[PDB]
Amino acid sequence: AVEHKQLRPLDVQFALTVAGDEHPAVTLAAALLSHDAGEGHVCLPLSRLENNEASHPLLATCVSEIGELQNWEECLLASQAVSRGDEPTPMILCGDRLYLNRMWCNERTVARFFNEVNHAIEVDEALLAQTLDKLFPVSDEINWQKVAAAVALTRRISVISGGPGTGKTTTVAKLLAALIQMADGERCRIRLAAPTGKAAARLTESLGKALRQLPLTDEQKKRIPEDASTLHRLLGAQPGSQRLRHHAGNPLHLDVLVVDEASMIDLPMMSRLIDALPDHARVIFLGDRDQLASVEAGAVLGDICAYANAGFTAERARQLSRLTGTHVPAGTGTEAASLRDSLCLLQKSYRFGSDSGIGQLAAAINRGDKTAVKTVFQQDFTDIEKRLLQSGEDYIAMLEEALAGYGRYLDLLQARAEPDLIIQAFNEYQLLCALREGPFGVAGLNERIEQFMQQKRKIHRHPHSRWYEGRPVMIARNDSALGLFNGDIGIALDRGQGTRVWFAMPDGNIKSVQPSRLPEHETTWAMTVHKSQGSEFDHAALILPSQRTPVVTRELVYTAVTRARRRLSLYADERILSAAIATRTERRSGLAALFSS
Amino acid sequence: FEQQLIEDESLLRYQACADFWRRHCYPLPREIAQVVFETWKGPQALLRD
Amino acid sequence: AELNAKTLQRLPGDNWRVTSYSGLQPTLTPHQFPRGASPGTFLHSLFEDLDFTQPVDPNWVREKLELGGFESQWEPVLTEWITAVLQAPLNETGVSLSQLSARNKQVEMEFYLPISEPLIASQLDTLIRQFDPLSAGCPPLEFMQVRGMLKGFIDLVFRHEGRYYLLAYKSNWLGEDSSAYTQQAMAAAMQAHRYDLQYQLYTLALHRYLRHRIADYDY
Amino acid sequence: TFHVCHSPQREVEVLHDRLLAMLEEDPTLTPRDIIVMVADIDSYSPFIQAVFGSAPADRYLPYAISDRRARQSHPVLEAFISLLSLPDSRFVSEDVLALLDVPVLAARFDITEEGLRYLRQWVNESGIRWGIDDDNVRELELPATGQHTWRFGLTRMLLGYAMESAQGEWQSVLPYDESSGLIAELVGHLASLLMQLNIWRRGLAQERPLEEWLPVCRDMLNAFFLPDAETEAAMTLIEQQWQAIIAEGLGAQYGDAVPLSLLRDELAQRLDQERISQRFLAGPVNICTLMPMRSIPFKVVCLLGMNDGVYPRQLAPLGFDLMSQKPKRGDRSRRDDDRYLFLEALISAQQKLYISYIGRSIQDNSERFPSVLVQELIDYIGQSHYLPGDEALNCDESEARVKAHLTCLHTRMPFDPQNYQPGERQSYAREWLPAASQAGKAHSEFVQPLPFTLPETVPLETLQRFWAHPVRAFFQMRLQVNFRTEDSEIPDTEPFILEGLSRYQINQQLLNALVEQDDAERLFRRFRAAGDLPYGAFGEIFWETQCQEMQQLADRVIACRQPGQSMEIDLACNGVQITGWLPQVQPDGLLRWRPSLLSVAQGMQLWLEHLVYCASGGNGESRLFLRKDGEWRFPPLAAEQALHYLSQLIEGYREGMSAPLLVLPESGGAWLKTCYDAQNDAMLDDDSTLQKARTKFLQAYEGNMMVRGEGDDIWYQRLWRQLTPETMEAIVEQSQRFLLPLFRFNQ
Amino acid sequence: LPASFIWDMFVRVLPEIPKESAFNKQSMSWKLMTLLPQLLEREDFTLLRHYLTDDSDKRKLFQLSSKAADLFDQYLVYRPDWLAQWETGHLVEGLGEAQAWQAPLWKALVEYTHQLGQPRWHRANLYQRFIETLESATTCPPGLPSRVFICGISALPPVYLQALQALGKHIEIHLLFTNPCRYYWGDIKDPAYLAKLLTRQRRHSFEDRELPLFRDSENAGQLFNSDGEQDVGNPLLASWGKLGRDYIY
Amino acid sequence: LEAQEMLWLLQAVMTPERENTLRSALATSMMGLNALDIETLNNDEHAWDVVVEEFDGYRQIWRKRGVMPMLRALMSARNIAENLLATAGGERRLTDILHISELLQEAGTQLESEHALVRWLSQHILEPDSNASSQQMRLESDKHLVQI
Repeated sequence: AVEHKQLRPLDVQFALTVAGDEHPAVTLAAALLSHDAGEGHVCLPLSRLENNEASHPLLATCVSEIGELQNWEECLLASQAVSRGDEPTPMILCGDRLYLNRMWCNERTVARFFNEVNHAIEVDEALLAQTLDKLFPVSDEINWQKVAAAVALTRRISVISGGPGTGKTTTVAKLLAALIQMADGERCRIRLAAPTGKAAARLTESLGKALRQLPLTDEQKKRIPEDASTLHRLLGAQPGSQRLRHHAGNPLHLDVLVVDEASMIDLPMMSRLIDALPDHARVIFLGDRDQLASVEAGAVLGDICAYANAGFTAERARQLSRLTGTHVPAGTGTEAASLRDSLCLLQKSYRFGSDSGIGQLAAAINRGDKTAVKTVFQQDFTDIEKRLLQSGEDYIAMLEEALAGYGRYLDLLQARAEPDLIIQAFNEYQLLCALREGPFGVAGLNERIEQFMQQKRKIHRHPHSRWYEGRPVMIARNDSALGLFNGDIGIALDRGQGTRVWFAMPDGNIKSVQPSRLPEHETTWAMTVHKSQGSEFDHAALILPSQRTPVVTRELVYTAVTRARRRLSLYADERILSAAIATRTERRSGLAALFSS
Repeated sequence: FEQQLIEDESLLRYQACADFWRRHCYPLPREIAQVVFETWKGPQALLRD
Repeated sequence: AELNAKTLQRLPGDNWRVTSYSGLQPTLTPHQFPRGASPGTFLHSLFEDLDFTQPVDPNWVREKLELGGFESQWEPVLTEWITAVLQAPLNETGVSLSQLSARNKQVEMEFYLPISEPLIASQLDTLIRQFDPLSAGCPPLEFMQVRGMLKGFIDLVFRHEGRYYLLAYKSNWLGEDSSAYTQQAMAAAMQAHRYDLQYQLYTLALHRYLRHRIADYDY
Repeated sequence: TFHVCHSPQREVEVLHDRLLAMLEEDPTLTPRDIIVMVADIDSYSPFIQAVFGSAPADRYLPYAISDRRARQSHPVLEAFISLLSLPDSRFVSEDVLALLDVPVLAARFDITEEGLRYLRQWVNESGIRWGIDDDNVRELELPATGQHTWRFGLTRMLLGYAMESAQGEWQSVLPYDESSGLIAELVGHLASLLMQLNIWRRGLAQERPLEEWLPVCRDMLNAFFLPDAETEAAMTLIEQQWQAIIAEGLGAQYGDAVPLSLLRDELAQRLDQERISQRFLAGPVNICTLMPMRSIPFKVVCLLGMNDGVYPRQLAPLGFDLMSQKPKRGDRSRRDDDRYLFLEALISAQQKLYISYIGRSIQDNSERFPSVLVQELIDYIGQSHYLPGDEALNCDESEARVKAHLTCLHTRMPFDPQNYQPGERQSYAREWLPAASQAGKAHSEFVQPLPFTLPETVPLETLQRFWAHPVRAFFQMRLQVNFRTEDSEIPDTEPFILEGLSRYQINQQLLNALVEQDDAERLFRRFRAAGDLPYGAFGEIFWETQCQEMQQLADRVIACRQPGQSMEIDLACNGVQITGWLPQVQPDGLLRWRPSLLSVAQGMQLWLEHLVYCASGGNGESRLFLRKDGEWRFPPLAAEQALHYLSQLIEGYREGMSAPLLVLPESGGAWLKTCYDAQNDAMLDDDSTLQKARTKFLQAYEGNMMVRGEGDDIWYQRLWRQLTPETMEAIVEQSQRFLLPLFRFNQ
Repeated sequence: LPASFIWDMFVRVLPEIPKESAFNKQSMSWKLMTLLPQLLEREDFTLLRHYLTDDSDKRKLFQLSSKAADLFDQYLVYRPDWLAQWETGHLVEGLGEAQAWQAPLWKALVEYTHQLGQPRWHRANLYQRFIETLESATTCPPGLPSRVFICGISALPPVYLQALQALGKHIEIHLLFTNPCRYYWGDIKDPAYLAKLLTRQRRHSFEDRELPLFRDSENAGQLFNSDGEQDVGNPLLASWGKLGRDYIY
Repeated sequence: LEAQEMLWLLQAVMTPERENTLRSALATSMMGLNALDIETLNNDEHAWDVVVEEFDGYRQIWRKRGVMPMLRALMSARNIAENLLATAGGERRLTDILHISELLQEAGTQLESEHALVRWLSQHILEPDSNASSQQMRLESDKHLVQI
């Protein structure tokens, strides 16, 4: 890539320190491996290093041996920096793919966890079918949620892949209800994990509103999962040291563990979660397959759910037909029966169907760009609008449409109403931008919206006060003392006691905090696509820059489309939208080879 | 003609004692460094002496 | 024993301060010049140090750019821009800057103007708006009652054919690159930067200086 | 008036009150006619700005202070001076982190403040002390150890970015498991700095002629610094002074080589040449030194710093100047100039003269003599004037009475009630009026009866954290006040000895390795690869004696060791649920090992574990093995006694949350074991035991000059400042109530 | 400032003068850094040969050159006759021991700045050239002001008074002098100078009445001692105003 | 301990957003609050809001006026000097607080940054070296004391 050519100083210093007095081939290989680890690729194939490098014959003149070191494997194994997995070396070459030692250890840990430990818990199928019939009301046609709950309660380790608006939390509630109703005398210490605190709060309020609806018992209500914890707080991560409380010696005393939003889980956090699990806990992963990649290097959920397109096994199809009592299709061929059995795919979305263009556009994002053009083009399904953004007049038209997007918010702000309706109106319309600075970014769009509200008589702003009435703020760091998490919005207004920021807590209350009490505060008229994950907005509007950037890819537009509930607007060029769909953010990892054997 | 006066010379004295300990006690073998360890634990004990 | 702290009855001093006007408020082109306070002061020092009668030498401009630390490529455009500025006359009769001798010019004249009355902004801005035509818009500035001295540094005062003239320099000009700097844009810049009070105080100081120095003086 | 003060802060504080009194007394007295001239403006203007900025809105008079000009960018010029001393520097880690403290050098290499906060602990924990390269170690005539350098720490951080710490060493360098993700990119910034520190170290070492030093400062400024909005003038001043130095050197046409230290000293002299300000503002009251307005006719003239030694300044001659040997009329001298400035200040005073000096020291109340000029002035006053009280008494006695009447001996502290008496002198400080009136409430006691309801489910970890330290558990859990002390700074040398937390961590890892009969030599190489061990043979001797001590401990530990797993504990005591987990529960009982000394806190922890273990089954002893043959043993008990003692500990826990439970473990256990008799199971009441237990309590509370005592703690100093005998008897009674089954069941 | 006004009069009266002097302090230090190792073989510099040739990384040489440049600048300001005699090559009778290493150093400095392309002119010789071109000139040169006010004692150091007397022949100079006493309280040189001082009197500016300099003119000789010092009755004026004594003298 | 209390107070003034440092600094012996006062300050959100607002005002005074005006306004508004003078044994602690304030003013007048003075105070706490200015003075001179 363009960023891959401009070498970071970390990769150059790594190549000069590790190789040093060795051949320049090892230096170039270490620099390319460090750059691919910085970009997010777990493994480095030797074919790309051999073919797509111009200095590859030149290093062939650098090495001088009896066999002349024509192969890359002999040239790497001749140095003391690369071994086969026996010597304590920084670089590891095992399957004609060079990685680092930490990445190789975490990849082997993930492959061991998803290949060997995932055994089949055999339970009674008749009582499980009775609980699935008494919990799920639909039993006339094929329901993917019932099959997902059956395959999650059957196996120990199960991955549930589904998009937003498909009723995943109701499936988790029915799964936990059937789990407690199956094991009556056995106690179940159910635990819930989340990567972020805001997603943990959403998971707590969603499972609270979902599990209280189902009829339970006095011993069943006592075994309700109380709270969802952060993954750093569940394992006991410290700010200074990386030492965990439950690292290798004492595992977490849990019976079942439901980890929501597995798309934002990187490889070292997944490997640290795997090493903390005991030999009897059953883990249920939640997340979307085509969602955005993790923060750090690694792509666990995508490489797991890549085998979901093949299907289930031949015996597992009859097992699911005996469990659910319906017709379950079978997958052709068998490569890895355990991982293909542990997977599931959710296709029936309940909050939107084929009549709405949002789900059709989300299905056309994973397909070619012409399918998305055809989805936007004919009749627009009264849900998706497309506005071309090239010049300044298109920018003025975008600000004019954003005035109509934030119209109810300004109408409730100017009328001096209660702040709860103001936050409820603000949480319906949202702009999503890619970058941060420049004319196309967070700080550009926020300052332009503030200047436009300074121009037209909608929001009065003092230039030196910095806390005018009506500004939306968001926090960047978590704060358990104040009860606000990262990615939570607050609205600053004057209730009569002074300018205070009101936050809408997930428990149904509103909290008025002093602006001097806020640790972090950034204007959130337009959010980044990475920082808007987990939330849901009724009317979303994507704004993409005209300049080519590696941030705008297929997963970014997929997360921008699925962020909207009903209405979605676009402000981008046609060539940028055509190029972002075809350019998929691939992350090279050894899970494709380890799971194939 | 122009010189800066320092009030505390304990830091430079400790640095010179550490330099002496580095240039003397480090290339010694085990049979000599055992007796050096039996006399003083580190350079701080020698400086205190 | 009982003890009490004294309470101050009268204020220790009135609002007295020595303030100024600012306290009361192709590839090489001059449009592509970096806009800042330091290039403005550098151009002001260049216009102060250069003699108007002597012709501009390019090696002198190169030496001044070496002393200031700017780029060497800007110098042959800078000397021709300086000669184009000096060739253009600035008067109602068409008097250029090359006709001013060394005795006629007075560069960077510093004045201290006394004031004993409390300077009220409301009583002064109405008197300004009564006569100044540029005060149609421009909502009035707010400043405290200043009793004392006003500092000022006039850029140039020069005489010609028995008539005195004042000259000041402004060099920020960040927002204009085309030929749009007409009289309307310059008047809008005067109303925005509020240079009317500065030139009014300059006329008052020059009138007081010519009344004190020259006997039987008419404005 | 002559005013004797005790402190310069007190001197300007009396000066401000006297100037306010002079402003209140004379209504036709403008503040522009008042001038305060200080002899030493460098050591007084902080105090003047302090006591003139601290005035309230009804007491504030305007002030403008003339002093030496501060630097336009104070850390940037010092960072450039330190960069000019680069080959002469030893490259200490604090000297590089102080270079990274400047935001210009941090913003040049894209290092943020959070990145600097990560790099602080990354340098402190990875063993980076001194030395950029190994060639820098060999250049200083030192043996090349290869460890505890910047290259060693850089290789350690890069190996930690590549390899986990559990894998092992690669090139006798243990990896650093902290920097693993993208945050180790900041390590790639730090290694981007030191490489630049390798460039200018080898470049500025060789002597160069004056024509070659021209682009050096410019290349250093565009290499190490980034131009910001604030620090443009600093870099411009650096370039201007450097080009002026080179122009004045080449004007003489110097051909020989000029070293780096001469230009560094000349730039350091031309950056600290900021002259004292002579500006006069007619608005505020002018605070300035003597020279600027020698002849100005001010009404109120104040003279500060008129003590001996400071004024008049005596300047030492050069020693070989011909003007000092033969003086003429027009010869400049500092002494005569100051003695004429004092006369011009006396003449220029129109209405009021206020001379103040330091007459008494604030340290030991020593008498300080004033200047010779002020002494001659008060002598001329006493010999030229007399008071109407004693019209004909004497000549010397009337002189002494006049000099004592004019001398106002002010108080040492501003809260003194002498200053607030009505009469001649009366201060205007309203903030110190109720403090000097002594009509305020005293500091009440910290212990107060607080309402506390004991919850249903109390974990075992909360009880362990309570009985580990009860006052700390009262502070950090009930009222959530945890006194956070700042961490220690990075030491300036490699560790030669093992002491403190590092030795305890080495002993803990060695005891955990020897309890499984692992290879001690592999752990020796692992600890030597991290630099935690001394270099060479001394680290081997330290590892051998620690291996001998840990083998002596392990021969007693694994003599009665059985494989045991962690079990669950669910108890119901007094309607309170206790849920927890006990690790390594063997069928023989409880087995714990720690490389520490015989203490009462570990015995309390083992007793709590034995109570929570015997209450749900588990017939067997509980054993803990410490160093120096220290052993805590508890026999198995029935469920009744275990539940009774657990209810007693639960009552102590719920009592410790309302009021601070004053149960000192160490001192209370020492007092108890001095007073307890294990043979008869009864406490002795004779006076000899009561005199020895007091000695044990004073030995364990306040330790010696080598051992940190129990009283030297931030949690105990908040409650009491001095250990009263009433609180001592209260601690004794609480330790007799609670710590009694510790020594009752000890065997 | 007085040095700035003196240099402005030097520029206005005397043409073809360089804007920066060749005898700058840093310039003289950089010249003496080059000239002092050339003169170590000389017999007169034997005090410096034990000071410099023992151990030197050009640190003692630079500080010695800076101190000698400071002394040469002080001599350029205060003692022009000593440097005028040292340029010829003759010593001054009655000075200290530290003279045999300064006068050949100053002569070598003059020869070095004359051999180089730098101009000859410095402050001391241009001072005498200014006095000579103001004393011999019959016609007043242009570019000079009408009246010059000197407010204060330190507004002119007591070395430019000869140039001030030369400027007073063509420019009216008002020296506002701030003396604490109204009579004469300074020193004296000779009894033949005492009568010359007694002949001078001060007339009033507004009242136009002449007043004598002393309180008693008949006892004016009894006030001054035989050495030339007046016994001032005020002890503070006698002990504090020696600079005022020299200035009024 | 008074230097550590002044360091905690300066860290609470410099960083008033996080409530942990402010709660650790308010419960020191310099403020003089009981456990019931700390409990009611932790329970009542409005009183903690008033405390955070007045500490932000103290930070504004510290950035605009300096160290000694901020410390004087803190000792005048909280009235801790009168409480330390009324408490038996607090006059020595008050003189130590005043001397530490004078040394902090002398060190902050020479330092440009505000966090640099806090780092200087933490370093001088970590460096117990004896200078002529940084020694303990006499607590009182009018009251007669037995001189050891």
